[PDB]
Amino acid sequence: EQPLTPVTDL
Amino acid sequence: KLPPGWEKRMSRSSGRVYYFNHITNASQWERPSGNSSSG
Repeated sequence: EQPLTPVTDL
Repeated sequence: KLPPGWEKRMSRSSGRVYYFNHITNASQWERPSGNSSSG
């Protein structure tokens, strides 16, 4: 997603 | 004590924190057992 915590980056 | 070539790195630029294998190139938040579920 857009506000990126990177666990599910789409 | 956690595995060789891993570290914690920040999220959003300014938010919280991911956990990264540096020698492989693998981004997560979660522990490979060398430090466990609690310790």
